[PDB]
Amino acid sequence: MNNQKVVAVLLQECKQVLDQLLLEAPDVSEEDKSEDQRCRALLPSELRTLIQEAKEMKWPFVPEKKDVIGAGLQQLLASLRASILARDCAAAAAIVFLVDRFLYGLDVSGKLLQVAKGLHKLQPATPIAPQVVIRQARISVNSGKLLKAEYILSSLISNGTWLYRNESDKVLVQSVCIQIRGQILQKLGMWYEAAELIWASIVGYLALPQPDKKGLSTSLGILADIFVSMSKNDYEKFKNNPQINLSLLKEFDHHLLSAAEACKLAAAFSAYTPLFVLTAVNIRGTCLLSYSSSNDCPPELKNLHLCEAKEAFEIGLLTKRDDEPVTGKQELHSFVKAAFGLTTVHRRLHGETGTVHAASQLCKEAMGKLYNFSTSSRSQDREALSQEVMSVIAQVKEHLQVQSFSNVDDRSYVPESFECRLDKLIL
Amino acid sequence: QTSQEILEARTLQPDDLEKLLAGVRHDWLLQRLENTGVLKSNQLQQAHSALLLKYSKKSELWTAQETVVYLGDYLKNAFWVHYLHQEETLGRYVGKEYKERKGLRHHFTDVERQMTAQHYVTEFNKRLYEQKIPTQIFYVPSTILLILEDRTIKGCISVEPYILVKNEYKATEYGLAYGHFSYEFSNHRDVVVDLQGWVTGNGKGLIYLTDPQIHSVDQKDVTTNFGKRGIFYFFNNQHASCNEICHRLSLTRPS
Ligand SMILES: Nc1ncnc2c1ncn2[C@@H]1O[C@H](COP(=O)(O)OP(=O)(O)O[C@@H]2O[C@H]([C@H](O)CO)[C@@H](O)[C@H](O)[C@@H]2O)[C@@H](O)[C@H]1O
Ligand SMILES: [Zn+2]
Repeated sequence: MNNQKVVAVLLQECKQVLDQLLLEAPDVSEEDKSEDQRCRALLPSELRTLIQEAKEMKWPFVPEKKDVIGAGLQQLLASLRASILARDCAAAAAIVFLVDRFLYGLDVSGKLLQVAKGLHKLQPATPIAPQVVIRQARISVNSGKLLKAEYILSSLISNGTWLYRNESDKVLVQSVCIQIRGQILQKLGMWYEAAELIWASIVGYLALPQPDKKGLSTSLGILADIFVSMSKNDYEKFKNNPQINLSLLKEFDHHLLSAAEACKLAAAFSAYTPLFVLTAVNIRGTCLLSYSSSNDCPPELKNLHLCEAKEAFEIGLLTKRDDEPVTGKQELHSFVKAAFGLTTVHRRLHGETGTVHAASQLCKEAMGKLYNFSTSSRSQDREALSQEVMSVIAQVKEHLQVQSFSNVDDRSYVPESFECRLDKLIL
Repeated sequence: QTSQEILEARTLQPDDLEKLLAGVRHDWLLQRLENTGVLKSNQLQQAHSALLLKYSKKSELWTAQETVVYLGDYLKNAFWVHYLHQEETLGRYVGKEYKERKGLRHHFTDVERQMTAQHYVTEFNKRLYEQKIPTQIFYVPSTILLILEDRTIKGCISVEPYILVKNEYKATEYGLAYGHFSYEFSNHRDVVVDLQGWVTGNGKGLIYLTDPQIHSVDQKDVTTNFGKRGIFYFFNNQHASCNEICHRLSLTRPS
């Protein structure tokens, strides 16, 4: 449920697994082995199969296919604590594996990884899933400890062992690792080599028997940002590199345009997850706003690219049906950003008209409610203000005539034009 | 200047706005906003239209983007701000009004020096990484927001992120090595020093750059600059010797 609770319970988990390492003399108790059986059976016959699948190493990453984890988080955490007191470290490490991705969203991966380190020190024989090893690279990158993250990723790719009943599983891990290595080079500003690593991660994802669309989406989005930061010389070298055979490169002649195309593919490979559609098309709209006002845009093509920017921001605004909840600050901001991006496109096409000013006023109003959201603490507020900025966003779509698109797939947040991909990615 | 010449200076015509959105030479921007006067203070607890201005040391161009900025409360003079194009959307940012009577051109020159310092931080951090040194100098220049009413410039605020035994090397050794590196990497024309002295760090491998000052052989614009005197004083009083980082990055003594 709450960030601060999970931290407090994960910290004890660690401090007690630290004591078991010293105290040792595995003198459990009948109350310990009972309370383990106690807490594991409360787990809904559902999470229990998940723990078993994770126990026996069915995948290196938990499949997405969670509300399961979010609901049973309190139970999971109690069973984790009891599994540890019973010195059942395989079940504890399976539970850590299962809550890992959800707890990254809670900003408590640090405490979780301290539990994972404590289980491994208590008995080095315990598996520890690649996802959890990679997680410690992720928070090292987020911290600016870039060398440490590389060491982690290196030790994962070679050298107290986890193994894969599959060959593709090993290349999936290497692809995610290579992706994060690309993000490291990106943090440092080494745009070209970042893009080579991000490209390698994409080739890998595409080589899987079933291509990892999540990975392709997030690598295409990283590639888009790298294209935006690239020098024109960086982009020319990458474009004429005989080892890169990406349709983005051959089909376009400007790094902003390849960036906007990479964002369109990122959104499509994420067509069912509306938050990453919105994120991707906002970057797409920004690229096209930048390109269409640059001296590189043919004057006769200016209107065309601005209408592409228009369409992108609109898709973003359409990722949420009218009166439907929005929870996080990031998604709230992204929504205000798409509304002002749409308003800006109309401004660039038509100047300061009555409808541009009215829309601009609406964006300021939403901006105020968004800042009130980001400076609140009581949950009633965050829920009530979020409604208010979403109420204003709905006003903006109605005011600027945001036409819904129809797509054959009922649950795709991306138009049919976006979805031409996969075989068309590498030509 | 007449009243009309001040009205023309504070009003971005569509042609002006088009140049700004494409990218504009530093000399052109300084000329275009020199005779603006003092802009009034902006209303707090309110959202405003703004032009985000970014300078690029590579292209030597200022590029404008339209954005929206909320100006919040005074910090218990600095105030909270939140704008749609801010780098860390979950972070908090702090704005200050620019109302010095010496003119807007001093503020833009200041931000160009900060981009020049930041350019050397980036290159230095790449060299640290290449040599397997687990530390980065952290530095982020302020951004300029031009508050607009319609096409009329109403205000100018400077925005900054709210940021308030590792061993091997001490923060001062990193800071002086950065200054030595900035002298080699600029081909013996610039030296960057911290006016605060690398006192601050954090719980990581981050050493903070707070107040960069660039002693330079070149002079351009009206920035106060110790020039060649500063460079000699650096290599003879502040970085008299050289440390292990200087040696790992293969820096040599000059004159
Ligand atoms: N479609 C997306 N577009 C943009 N960004 C996205 C998208 N999806 C997630 N992100 C963000 O990327 C960060 C790590 O996301 P996770 O926490 O889920 O990583 P995790 O190791 O558990 O899962 C693995 O993730 C791999 C992905 O390539 C990420 O490496 C897959 O290739 C593997 O198949 C396996 O699913 C996090 O900030 C998340 O918000
Ligand atoms: Zn030296």
